[PDB]
Amino acid sequence: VTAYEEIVCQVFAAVLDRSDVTADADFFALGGHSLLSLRVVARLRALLGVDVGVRDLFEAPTPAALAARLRPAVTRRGPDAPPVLSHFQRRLWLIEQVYQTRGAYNVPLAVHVSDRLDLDVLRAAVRDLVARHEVLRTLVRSSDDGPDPVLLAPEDAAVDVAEVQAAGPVADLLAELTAQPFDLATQIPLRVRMITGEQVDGCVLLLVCHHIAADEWSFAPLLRDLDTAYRARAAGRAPDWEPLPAQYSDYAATLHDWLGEATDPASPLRRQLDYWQHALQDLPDELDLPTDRPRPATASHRGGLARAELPPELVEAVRRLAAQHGVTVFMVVQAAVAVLLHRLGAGDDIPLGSPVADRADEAVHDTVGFFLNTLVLRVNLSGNPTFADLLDRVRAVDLEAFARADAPFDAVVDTVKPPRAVSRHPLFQTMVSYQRRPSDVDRLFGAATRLVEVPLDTAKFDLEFAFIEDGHGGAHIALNYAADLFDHDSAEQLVARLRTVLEHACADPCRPV
Ligand SMILES: *P(=O)(O)OCC(C)(C)[C@@H](O)C(=O)NCCC(=O)NCCS
Repeated sequence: VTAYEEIVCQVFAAVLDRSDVTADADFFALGGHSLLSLRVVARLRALLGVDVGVRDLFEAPTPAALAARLRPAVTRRGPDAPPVLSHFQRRLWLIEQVYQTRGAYNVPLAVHVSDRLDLDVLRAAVRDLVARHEVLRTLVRSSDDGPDPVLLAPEDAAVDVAEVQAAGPVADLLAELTAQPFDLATQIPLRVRMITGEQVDGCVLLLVCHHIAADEWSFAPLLRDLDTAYRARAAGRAPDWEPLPAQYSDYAATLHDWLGEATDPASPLRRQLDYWQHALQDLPDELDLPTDRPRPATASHRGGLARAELPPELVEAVRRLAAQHGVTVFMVVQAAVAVLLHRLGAGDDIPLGSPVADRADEAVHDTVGFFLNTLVLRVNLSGNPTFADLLDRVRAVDLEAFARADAPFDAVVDTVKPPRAVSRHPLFQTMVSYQRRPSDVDRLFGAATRLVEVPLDTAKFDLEFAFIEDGHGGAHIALNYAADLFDHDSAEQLVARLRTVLEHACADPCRPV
């Protein structure tokens, strides 16, 4: 859960009165001492629901370490260790068997490069990347028991690297290349394309992963390692690499041993599932949302992307509102989405799905893989509260949920047993997420680089609101909507209405919702 990490940073900043806190910034090296250390733990006791003392601060002086401190550590298995599929990977494989996703679970990463890269050096660098990260060369094959992992040896992993020439606009070409399907039984879950043409200055480098091998937090290590391997291979050498503290299979094995069996009443899995069964009792099948078309018989996973720019002064005001009320920026956005759906007539019981990263362990905090569980965050709006009251409700709901974040979403579904439809995501149909793009990726491959956004043609749910921060200060709200249900202009209006809710909440949070 990254939310613990963000509030620790928030408290460090308020007590040291700085603007310098990263996840690895040492509290004592930052000018903190024991007198202020008690102010930090006193504030953390009030925000988080947990006992914290100077003891914890001493042994875990950074936000990332303190967050993880508040289950065994990942251990490296032997060189002959077989691959292990996490429950995350099994669920994603299962989705691709039930549905025709049309690439909805591919994730793009596109980088504008001022110089055209060398294709032979790039292909060699991708081989180094795939050799380093076993998850990038692990196939999934169907057997009578179910899906089984197949780890390709580095010499046997055929990388897919090619140059493509843009005829029309590159933006639509990026989305087209991104949506191409992976055969997970025969192709490694990574595709690399270098887009060139006379309308593009330099090239656009597009990495496409299937989510089975990468979440959005993998962007930074993917770019960092690809950059290291490219510059090394351009000088004619293999990269000088400190080996990985853990492979994805190590994390999956450690996690599954700890989780246990759902039939074991003492297992963490059963105990967390029992929390969710009670927390999701009498859950609505779906929310009454204003759509343009009824739910079709079959889900097409077609979608679009409506964007709402946020002025830097509004981004700052949302940050200050969160700090003043002791919540994260995500919690403010989550409350705003709940207000929005409430005002649209969805009722007082608003369940919103949200991805939570299981990256607290040092050995996986900055590695490549899929670590996102989906939690159902159930917001109650009865008794017409103020926005400040709602922020208190949302913090309570989120913190109780984050303490049971390891229950796999598919097990929670099978525990809650909701009425199921192939055209409707179970338990929730609106997702809210907070994302931060990599920083310091502006000078990769010895050139000038900048991330470029890919316009999705797909959607996973009815609605996904994302507060997305770029690596350099700015922020915007992206609404990924199901085209089956919503026209583009209705989505543009929805995301504009969310911005208006945020503006009103910052201006005066003491007004009822
Ligand atoms: P804080 O760490 O800034 O300041 C406390 C102190 C360094 C001034 C010091 O006087 C102190 O903590 N002494 C207590 C340490 C101690 O005796 N440990 C208990 C285990 S025997």
